[PDB]
Amino acid sequence: GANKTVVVTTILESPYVMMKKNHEMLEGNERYEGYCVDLAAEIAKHCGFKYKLTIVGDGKYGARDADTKIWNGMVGELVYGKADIAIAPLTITYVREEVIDFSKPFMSLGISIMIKKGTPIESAEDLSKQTEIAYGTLDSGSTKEFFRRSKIAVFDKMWTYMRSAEPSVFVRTTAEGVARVRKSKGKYAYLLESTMNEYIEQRKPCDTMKVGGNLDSKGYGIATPKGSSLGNAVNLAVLKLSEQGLLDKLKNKWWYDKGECGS
Amino acid sequence: GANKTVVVTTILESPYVMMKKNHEMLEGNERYEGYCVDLAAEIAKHCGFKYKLTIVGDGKYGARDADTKIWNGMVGELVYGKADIAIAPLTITYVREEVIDFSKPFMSLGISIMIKKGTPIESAEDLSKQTEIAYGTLDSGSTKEFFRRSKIAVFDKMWTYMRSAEPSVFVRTTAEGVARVRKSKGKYAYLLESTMNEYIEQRKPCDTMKVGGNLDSKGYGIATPKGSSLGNAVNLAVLKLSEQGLLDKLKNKWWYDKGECGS
Ligand SMILES: O=S1(=O)NCN(C2CC2)c2ccc(O)cc21
Ligand SMILES: O=S1(=O)NCN(C2CC2)c2ccc(O)cc21
Ligand SMILES: N[C@@H](CCC(=O)O)C(=O)O
Ligand SMILES: N[C@@H](CCC(=O)O)C(=O)O
Ligand SMILES: [Cl-]
Ligand SMILES: [Cl-]
Ligand SMILES: [Cl-]
Repeated sequence: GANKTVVVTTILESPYVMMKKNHEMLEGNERYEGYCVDLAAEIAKHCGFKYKLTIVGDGKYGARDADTKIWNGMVGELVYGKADIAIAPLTITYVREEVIDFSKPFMSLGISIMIKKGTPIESAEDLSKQTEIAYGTLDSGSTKEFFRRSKIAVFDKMWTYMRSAEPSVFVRTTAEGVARVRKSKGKYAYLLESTMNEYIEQRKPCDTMKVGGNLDSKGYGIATPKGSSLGNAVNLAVLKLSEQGLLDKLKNKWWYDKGECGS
Repeated sequence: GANKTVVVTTILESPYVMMKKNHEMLEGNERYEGYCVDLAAEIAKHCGFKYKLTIVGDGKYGARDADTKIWNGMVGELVYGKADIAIAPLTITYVREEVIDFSKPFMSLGISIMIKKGTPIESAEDLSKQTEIAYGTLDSGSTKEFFRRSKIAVFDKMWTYMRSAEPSVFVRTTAEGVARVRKSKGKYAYLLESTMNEYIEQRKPCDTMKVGGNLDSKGYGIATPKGSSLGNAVNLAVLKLSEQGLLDKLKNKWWYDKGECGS
């Protein structure tokens, strides 16, 4: 048929997608800025489509309900035909790859530990061997599923603690996890992706830091409904931008060029 | 060969694929050992196929002849139907993605610099600003094509030197590049992938090292002919091995430090 505007689902997560100054008087794509906003423009240019950025209604990345088997979040938007493509920090996983298509990765990450500066923790092993410092993850995302599914001893032990901790150690947004670290005087550590960890490390008031190596190795991919014709072009577009060095420049732009914690 | 046997093309490259001690009295797949040999056994187990490891005839990774547009190396064996799958340190690239299918990556790497210890080079920009130290890459692989195609200023400069330098700064195998670094009294630096660089750095005679950050970011993927029915299962197998932590275990095994260098 005729060309249609591509519906892009994404999520309000700094610095991938953020509300612009003066958004209250702006409309459409102009309301937003950030890494994924820039990336969407580049992909659309190379692929020759027009698009509309739409923030996912429930504010979630995507998990499948154990009983109803219904997908929520951005994954759900794709699975149920509400969006044509997701351009977001959406982690490539086995269970997701089974139900949606992913491009080759446009950014790499690993699960990591965020602490308030001075917290006596240097590794996940350290966390699992004490009880004074609480720790948790984001809901409805790939980090929580990693711990839940892990057969690796240290991570299984961490999940056994987190799943039953009271009050809840899980948070609904990355921002909530960051606040909890910042406000708990070193008694909360947050498990999150190294990308978001490194970003927060560069923001005022510069009171957090990433410690230890990453617990795993994966990446974000641009996602489409299974078998979507958009897939092939978008995938080549990611590899081209990668080869051209544009993805490296975009990360530098949003993470470090305007970092708030010094040069 | 035998019916229902998957033909695997691979390449002799330590520690991915190596001839076992006393291989001359062994036969078939048992002649070989290494990271990729272990990976092939794991992939074949998950996907349920029997397979035959074959070393690529011309000992090359894969490039397209500018004149004849003919692909050589492992890429060629996939394109012209000599093999069903490549399980090897074969780099995901834009130009290759256009002609073959790649799994999601099973290992990450970047282009990196290998120098003789003591060499006064700390970066790619350093190499480009001087002319006493020669430098080159492997023929018929992705590192050479990267420099040839690059519009990034420093890399374009390096390519302008390398393509015309004489005697040829290019080498036929990784071992030959490493040997040249070791014998040139510091007057040759080798551009190779960080994985191989890191492997060599830990082996006797302990006289090489990796310097600077990586020049780019990419990975190896398991490759199949375009539209192969094997693609989907192999891809899911890679993500499953990744999430089980088996790719990390395999890396730790074949990059295991026995302390040939230092403590
Ligand atoms: O999630 S993935 O596509 N497969 C697993 N791996 C690691 C290398 C094995 C990575 C690594 C980096 C990346 O950007 C994406 C992936
Ligand atoms: O070659 S790729 O599939 N696309 C480009 N990128 C980098 C993150 C943008 C990576 C990174 C790591 C990896 O293992 C594979 C790839
Ligand atoms: N990027 C993750 C969300 C963040 C996290 O789980 O730590 C996902 O796609 O689910
Ligand atoms: N992994 C490379 C070969 C080594 C190199 O080019 O440095 C390829 O697939 O072409
Ligand atoms: Cl429309
Ligand atoms: Cl021998
Ligand atoms: Cl010329």
